[PDB]
Amino acid sequence: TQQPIVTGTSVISMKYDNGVIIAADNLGSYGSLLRFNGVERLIPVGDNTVVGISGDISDMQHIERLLKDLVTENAYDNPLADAEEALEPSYIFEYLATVMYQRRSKMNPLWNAIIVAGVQSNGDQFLRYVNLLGVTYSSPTLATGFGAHMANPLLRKVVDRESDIPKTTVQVAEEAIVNAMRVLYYRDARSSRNFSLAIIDKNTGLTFKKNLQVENMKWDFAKDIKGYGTQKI
Amino acid sequence: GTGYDLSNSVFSPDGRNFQVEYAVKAVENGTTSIGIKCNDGVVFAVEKLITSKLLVPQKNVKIQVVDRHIGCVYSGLIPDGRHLVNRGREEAASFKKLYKTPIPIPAFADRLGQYVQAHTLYNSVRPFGVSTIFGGVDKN
Repeated sequence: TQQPIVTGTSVISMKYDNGVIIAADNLGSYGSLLRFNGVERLIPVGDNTVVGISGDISDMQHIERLLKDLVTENAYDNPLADAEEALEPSYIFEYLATVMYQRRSKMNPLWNAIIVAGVQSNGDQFLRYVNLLGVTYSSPTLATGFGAHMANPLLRKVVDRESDIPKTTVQVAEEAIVNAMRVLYYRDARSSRNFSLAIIDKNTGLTFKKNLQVENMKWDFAKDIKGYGTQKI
Repeated sequence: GTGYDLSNSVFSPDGRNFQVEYAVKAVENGTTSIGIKCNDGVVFAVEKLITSKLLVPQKNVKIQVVDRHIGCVYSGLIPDGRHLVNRGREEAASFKKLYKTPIPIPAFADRLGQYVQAHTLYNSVRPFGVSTIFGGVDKN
């Protein structure tokens, strides 16, 4: 049994017609103090998988080390390590899902909420969630912590069910992700303006975007608000 | 008298370990392999005896990788060579876990060196029937 010390907030993701999009901000919160600003919380595994981790940062860096060892271990005595016998998003998830459940059963959990985003070798979109309890689920849209309350309602307006996936383009999907990041910056007190975005497509491959900022904010209406009830000036 | 060659960790009257010398005979019998150090890297090459046409070409890989920067090739008893690489991979992972940086080649050379030397200290273990050529690029 432990407690989270340095934490990372929401990880938001959705699937479109040709692949998946995942995003997470670059913040490392120390309670109420926004201590670290150069923290990458999206970890690319190979060229077909990106792992988005929220929660405890020290535990995140441990999982980050485990994934790098998985790539090293897969390349051992494997002539097709970059072809047929390459690491699939489903292989990477199932391994993590096994670890998360084994740790909670020993009463020493990895204090994280993880979303594995990627594209399978046959072109299928992969998007699955796993938390500290080992609870696993798949959905057209996935979000951890605070995003599960705010980003999910916004992303489900674009893709409500399975049939809405082939109708959704990269442009519409990314716009919904970028908009959700702004809304999270509006209402989450543990969120940062700077964020990373990753697109895994079955045609263009992996596109990792760094140092993105929340733009087009509405703050002008604040000048008209004075007092809390009866104050006029 | 005689019989100094029957047990592993036994010194002969002339300060030799015959069981180790017999392990060399297993290497000399095996397939030839080479390593060449160039100006900024290393190149490993090995012969692959085609026993029959039934052997699938380009499949029975002999050269092995340790970590992501070290390559190993060996002559003699192939299963013994695989066991040494299995140990080396664990040894390289143990180094990277504690020290973060990938294991240096002279560092990795001693790790295998100590492990093989250990199999000459006891009569309950058999010496390795392999000579391993290995290397790679590190900090310097």
